[PDB]
Amino acid sequence: TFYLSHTFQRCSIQWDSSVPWPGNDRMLTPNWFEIKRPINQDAEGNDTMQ
Amino acid sequence: HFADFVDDRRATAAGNRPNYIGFRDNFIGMMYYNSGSNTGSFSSQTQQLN
Amino acid sequence: TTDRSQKLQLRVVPIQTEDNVNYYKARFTLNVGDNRLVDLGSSYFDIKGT
Amino acid sequence: TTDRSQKLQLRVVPIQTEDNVNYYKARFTLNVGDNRLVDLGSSYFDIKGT
Repeated sequence: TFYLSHTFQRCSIQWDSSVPWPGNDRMLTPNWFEIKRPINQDAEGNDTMQ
Repeated sequence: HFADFVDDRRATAAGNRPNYIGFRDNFIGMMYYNSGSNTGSFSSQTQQLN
Repeated sequence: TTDRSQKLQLRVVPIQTEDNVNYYKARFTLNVGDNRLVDLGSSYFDIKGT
Repeated sequence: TTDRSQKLQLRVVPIQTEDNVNYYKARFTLNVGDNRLVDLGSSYFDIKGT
């Protein structure tokens, strides 16, 4: 009955302490998973769902 | 600016600290090197190959 | 799925806009290279304004 | 050295420029035609600004 999912910013996964995931320049921010961003730090428009 | 402020005639004046503002050596920090979130791209046309 | 380093989701900014009282032209170069396939159901305009 | 009409330096201008608070994109089309060669050691961006 979770309620603390809205409080994560970053998820950086690194395989052998050298290889990121998913790597390969997949995401717009390829090195980690940027979950939430404050809108003042968004000048480039990477925010969904308003 | 100031160096001592007692009464309106009895103040003294020191010059401000010298502050040189210019670009870095070799233009370090002009260009996003090793920032994965915003990378440059050299590619041919038919550009699926960064 | 390929293994090679390939961008997964692409942002493209307008080439040559036009602004007047009534409308606002934007013109994009959707540059689908070789070895890439896009469905235009995944296409949307990400509008930021005030 | 050939005796035909062929430029030494090639001023090339950007295709597509993005400007926001954080960064500034340009995108170029270096058109290295046939029977010509370029070393990218000679490449340098020429920035004008205030």
